[PDB]
Amino acid sequence: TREMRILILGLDGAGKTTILYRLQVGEVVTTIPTIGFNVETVTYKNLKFQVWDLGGLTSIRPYWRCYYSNTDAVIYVVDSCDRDRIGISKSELVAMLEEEELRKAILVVFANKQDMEQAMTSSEMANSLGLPALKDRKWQIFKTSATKGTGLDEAMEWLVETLKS
Amino acid sequence: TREMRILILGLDGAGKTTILYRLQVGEVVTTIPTIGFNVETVTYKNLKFQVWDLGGLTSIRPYWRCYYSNTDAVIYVVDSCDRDRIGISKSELVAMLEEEELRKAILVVFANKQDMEQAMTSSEMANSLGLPALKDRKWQIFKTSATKGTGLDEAMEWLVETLKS
Amino acid sequence: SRTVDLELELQIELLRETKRKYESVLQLGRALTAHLYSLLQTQHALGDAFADLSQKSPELQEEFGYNAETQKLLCKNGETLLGAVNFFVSSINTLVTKTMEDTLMTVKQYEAARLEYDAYRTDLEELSLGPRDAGTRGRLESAQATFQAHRDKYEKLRGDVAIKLKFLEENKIKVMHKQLLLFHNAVSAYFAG
Amino acid sequence: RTVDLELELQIELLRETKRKYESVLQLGRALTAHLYSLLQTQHALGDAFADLSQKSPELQEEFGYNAETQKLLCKNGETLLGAVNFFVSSINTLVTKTMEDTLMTVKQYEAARLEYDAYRTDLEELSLGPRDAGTRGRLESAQATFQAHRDKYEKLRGDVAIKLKFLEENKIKVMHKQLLLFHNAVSAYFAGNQKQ
Ligand SMILES: Nc1nc2c(ncn2[C@@H]2O[C@H](COP(=O)(O)OP(=O)(O)NP(=O)(O)O)[C@@H](O)[C@H]2O)c(=O)[nH]1
Ligand SMILES: Nc1nc2c(ncn2[C@@H]2O[C@H](COP(=O)(O)OP(=O)(O)NP(=O)(O)O)[C@@H](O)[C@H]2O)c(=O)[nH]1
Ligand SMILES: [Mg+2]
Ligand SMILES: [Mg+2]
Repeated sequence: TREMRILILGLDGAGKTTILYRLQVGEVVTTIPTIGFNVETVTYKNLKFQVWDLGGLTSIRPYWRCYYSNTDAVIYVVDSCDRDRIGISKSELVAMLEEEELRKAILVVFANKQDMEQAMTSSEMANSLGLPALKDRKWQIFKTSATKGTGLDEAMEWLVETLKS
Repeated sequence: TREMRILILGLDGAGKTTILYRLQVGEVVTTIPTIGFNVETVTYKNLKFQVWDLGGLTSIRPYWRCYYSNTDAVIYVVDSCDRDRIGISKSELVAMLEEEELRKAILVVFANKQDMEQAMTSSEMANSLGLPALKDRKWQIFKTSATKGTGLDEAMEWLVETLKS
Repeated sequence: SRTVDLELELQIELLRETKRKYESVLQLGRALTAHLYSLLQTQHALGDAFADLSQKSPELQEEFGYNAETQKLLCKNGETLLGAVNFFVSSINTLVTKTMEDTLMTVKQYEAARLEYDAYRTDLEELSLGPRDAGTRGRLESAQATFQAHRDKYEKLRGDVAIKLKFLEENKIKVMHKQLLLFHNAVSAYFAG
Repeated sequence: RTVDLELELQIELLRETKRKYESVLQLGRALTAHLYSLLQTQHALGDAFADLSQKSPELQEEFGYNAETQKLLCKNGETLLGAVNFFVSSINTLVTKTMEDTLMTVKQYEAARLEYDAYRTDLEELSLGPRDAGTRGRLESAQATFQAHRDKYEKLRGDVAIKLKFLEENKIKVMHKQLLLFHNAVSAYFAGNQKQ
């Protein structure tokens, strides 16, 4: 019943800001690259959220952790079309999860941009992120399209219901 | 300090309605014959006035007396440039002052249309109407023009002055 | 007895009904005016806040700046409309609480004479079908005079009402027209600015 | 010194600008409640007029087009109310979630400063104070515990600095977009009424 905190994280271009305003108004909006953060109060199935969407550009990333305090769940957005950089995404994923400020947080990976033909399978992503290695941590990886809208509801459903238990 | 009831009376086309709204909004307005009455609340010298403006057409002259109740003063307007109808103006004035619901009523006579070239002198009208031959009635006659604005403040100040005593 | 009183009570009814209706319009009108009054005072305060924030914050100054103009402007115009609404209020009020009240002063006297007309109509009938004696023939005649006396009172004031309704309806329509017009024009003028 | 005071100044600005964003907020919500009222009455005055229009065609049109306007003004104010509220909600987020988040760091920076100076006070007292066969024991104690609380302060002076820069960046973006959406909404209202 309390206002819960969500962080949207991932590399520049994943589709972070688009996930947010999709959550806010059920729509695609125009976005600019996020210099710092966007932050909006959002409600989904009678559950108040304080969503912090941080920028994923290289110079921004070392400061993500200035915002990990009192976080209930992390939406991890990853470009399904960016094989070259998935390694970096793992680096950032491995790093953040080691922070104790995040110990009680639920992880929901958004395999975004799945609407594209070339898009990676969830399986390739799951290995490249090293998710099978994550024990003692409730997580999930969903195939989403922030522009089309597909996957988003199911992912948030799982996120809400798990945050209630 | 109490609200006073004023009746504007006189023959048709004398300028009764022009006067009314000149006392209300200080302007010259376009007017039509008053088929009945006009009524406005008018503040002057911090004194409230319920002002009534009855039409001068023969049709509605014998019905003036219908509205004589609770009248504090009667402003009787007479056209100064209407020498062919002053005899009519007198008999209707006299016939009014014979009424008993106007016992306390203060007579104020407006010699209207003084801005006109052939306009009568204040003297010759006053004699014609029979103002000097009146028993137990406070009367005063003033040179006025609703088109110009002359002789209104004077007339109204005298009118207020008398009601305060 | 007559058709006039039947047609008159009908119109009396309609006058009373439409009075309360205008008092509602008047009520709601003054509510709106007070509403508008509040609005402008806030608009002024918000204009000045936006204005101050514009002068202290160079990084955002244009954004607060033109927001401060717009609020300030809206009150300046509001303060104008507020006047017009008020002028609508009092004019209607004059029609309602003064002009027609004058007619109702007379309407009551009309009824006062009517009730009197009937109580003296009874006396005449109670005596014309009662017993006879010294104090019957003499009594019916002084009933007749008083019956006829109040008849005259009733007849005259019936005539007087018909006049005051006839002159009300005309004047009512004038004021109403002119006010419902200067009301509407004031609303549109407000947006025009 | 000037790197420290330069920070305190920045905090003072934020503390000053928070209060001013709250006033704009008070008045904003006051204006929405005001409008809400003004709207409800416009419904009532609308309906009232129409009744007079139909039931008394002595003056049907005079009463007619007023009820039209009063009814038109309702739905427009209804749209505008949504926008003002949207503005209220979003400003509430900036002022009472985003601002505060940085302030919660400001507190911890101020508290870390308090321990830094305390342990600093202590080390120099054991430096200026009396001597015996035990002072050196607690001298090295006072050193390590000053060295630590320095780093504690250093770490948090870093944090506040960043949050403020990241804050300034966000606040600009939000204020801008929120202010023009507020303005554009006021436009579309009068224009939405001008069209009719
Ligand atoms: N085809 C497709 N395009 C998407 C999808 N999600 C986002 N995009 C596109 O990706 C671009 C970047 O979106 P944005 O949300 O701003 O990315 P970001 O993760 O916020 N980047 P940053 O870290 O720089 O803020 C936009 O042009 C948007 O149209 C998706 O699911 N499919
Ligand atoms: N020169 C001049 N013309 C006047 C003056 N007052 C009225 N008039 C003229 O007389 C016209 C009618 O005036 P009005 O006030 O309507 O007269 P009234 O006494 O109301 N007529 P009624 O009794 O029939 O309603 C005006 O339009 C104007 O042309 C005045 O002081 N000077
Ligand atoms: Mg972004
Ligand atoms: Mg007239």
